[PDB]
Amino acid sequence: GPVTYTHDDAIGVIRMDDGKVNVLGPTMQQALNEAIDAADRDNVGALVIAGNHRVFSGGFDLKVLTSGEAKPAIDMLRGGFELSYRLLSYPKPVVIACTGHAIAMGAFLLCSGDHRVAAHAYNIQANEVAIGMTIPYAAMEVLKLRLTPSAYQQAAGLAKTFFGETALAAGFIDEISLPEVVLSRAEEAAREFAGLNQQAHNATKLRARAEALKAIRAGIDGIEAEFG
Amino acid sequence: MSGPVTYTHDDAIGVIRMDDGKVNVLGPTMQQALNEAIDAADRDNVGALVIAGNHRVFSGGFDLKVLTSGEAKPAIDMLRGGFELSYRLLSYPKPVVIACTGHAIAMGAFLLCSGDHRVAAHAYNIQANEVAIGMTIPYAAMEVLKLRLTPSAYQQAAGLAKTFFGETALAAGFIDEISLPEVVLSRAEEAAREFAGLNQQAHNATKLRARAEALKAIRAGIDGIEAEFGL
Amino acid sequence: MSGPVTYTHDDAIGVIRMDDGKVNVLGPTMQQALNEAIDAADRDNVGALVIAGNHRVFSGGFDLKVLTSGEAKPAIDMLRGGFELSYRLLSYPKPVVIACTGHAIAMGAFLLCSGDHRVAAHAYNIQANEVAIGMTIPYAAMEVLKLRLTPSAYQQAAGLAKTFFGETALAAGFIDEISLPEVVLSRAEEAAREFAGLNQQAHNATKLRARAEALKAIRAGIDGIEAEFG
Repeated sequence: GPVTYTHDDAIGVIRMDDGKVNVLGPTMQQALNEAIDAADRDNVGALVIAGNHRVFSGGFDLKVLTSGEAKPAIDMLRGGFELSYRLLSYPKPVVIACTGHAIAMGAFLLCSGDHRVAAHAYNIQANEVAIGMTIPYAAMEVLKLRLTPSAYQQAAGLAKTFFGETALAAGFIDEISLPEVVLSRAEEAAREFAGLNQQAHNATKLRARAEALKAIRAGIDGIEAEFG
Repeated sequence: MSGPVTYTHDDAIGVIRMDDGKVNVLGPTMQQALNEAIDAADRDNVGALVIAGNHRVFSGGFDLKVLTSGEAKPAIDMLRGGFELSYRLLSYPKPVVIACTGHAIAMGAFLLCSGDHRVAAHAYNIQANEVAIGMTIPYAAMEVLKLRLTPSAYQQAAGLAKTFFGETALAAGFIDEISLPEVVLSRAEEAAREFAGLNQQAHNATKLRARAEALKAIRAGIDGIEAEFGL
Repeated sequence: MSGPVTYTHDDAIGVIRMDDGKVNVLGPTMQQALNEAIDAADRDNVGALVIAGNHRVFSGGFDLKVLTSGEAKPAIDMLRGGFELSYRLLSYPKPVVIACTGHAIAMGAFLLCSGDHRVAAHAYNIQANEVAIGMTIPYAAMEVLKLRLTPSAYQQAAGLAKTFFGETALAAGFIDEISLPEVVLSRAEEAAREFAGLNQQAHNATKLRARAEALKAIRAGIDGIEAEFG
């Protein structure tokens, strides 16, 4: 499978590896939702999402997006932004182990966790405008939730690439570690966050995100308009 | 036994220094003394106002015993008066400088974020610790944090009870300036004397345009204090 | 003598340079010359647009003589035309690069905040000095400031007339890149050429999604300009 799920009495860990660049297509999206389903059933104290040794995620399957029937593309875009909503509204602390580059939907997923760890050399970019695509509204709201006002303008309108210290200052990540310890740090942070009071964490995080979550929902409902 | 606030002033600034001999808890006595000191600064028509803590802390926040035990009315009245003070400082017609002379925890941090310019030292921990101790951050406090913190720091400070100090507190938007611990107070007074040179009328008008929506949301949070306890 | 604005272009970018021989006040002449220069860039359909100041400033802001004395109409018309320029640049369908070639004060700073990418040098003061000289920042300008500054920088820039320079201006959101003074303009041109390589239709659509709410509020501030004078 393209997703591995492991857990203990404290945390759950969901690791993406399709042997390539972790495209968020239907297979990968289904595997992720099934993994989060398990962590829901297992009632983990916190949850880690990690990529592979090559990338965090290169984003949506560009073949689906650029050719063929609109319905597969619509469903891929919807399921991807629904995952973001699911993570941004997750009742447990969510830690992202950005184990490689995070591009476009990979970057929006990166911005869907409570704490995000990457290494200095990992490029983070919403490259839509550079490849001829308009960033969907649901994606804009996720970016607006995390980036500084000025980084938001450059990331979206200019397809700007961030890495390490500039990604940290921009609000794309929360912590920098060495590449070989990105995952262990994320697991370690997840354990710390599992020690927070779960009920107060969920109530407070939803207070910090309620308006953004509603706008993300309207963006998901309006996905068809993004195709015309 | 004497009051927990010292007020001094000259022809330019007023200085309000909290010291209850402990951690400057923001209980009924401290709130009353603070409001009385600000009343004095209003009457004296100071050009700017400094709020400072003591040797140990800026403020450790509300009295946790009142919050976790007993009748809701003492708890409700304490939270309301605390967030009312934040409203008062955030809408003060003169520039307000915070001399963060120690750690600022929970309501200590929300008060910290209620002044126009905030000076702290490298080792002073700044944290809204509510989530770590089983409390949901009130709406009035959420609005204060959102007014000043960067988007990502707001998320971590509130949802993860993250602790900030010095350069990371500066980067987060919890403070505006770092000084050595022994010059935090003199630096804050210096800034206050500079800010008193601003045009007061334009300062008040402009700061209120910069805060109108947040203040209204802070007012709504103060009115809904009962909802934070379950009515 | 000459006009206060120079417009030149090639097949990729256009460059607009402000130089009234002083501090580039955004009075009626400069504003008209600016709008005419942007009109030319529109006709030429440039891929990206550079706005630059002179060797002394980016711009010192509005004409204070117009603002502080005489009939209200010249002042109102000046304020409106200045914020209309910010609206025009913030909603420009091409990438706009600001070559901040000197200090940028008050409306100069608000204009600086109207481009997509902002290049300055370390020594250049960026400041909305309104409160220090007795003026309330108009609503339209606050919306421009709020679009770009971090929440805390916003509070200090507006309420405290805080001055920003280099790394502090960069961290605040007043600029996006720092260059040595003699390369501010050429670096801005280089960046503008890169940005012309973006997909124009996606850049315009995406930037308007990032700004729609602020632009609506800037329009309301422009409609309410008379209320700023009473």
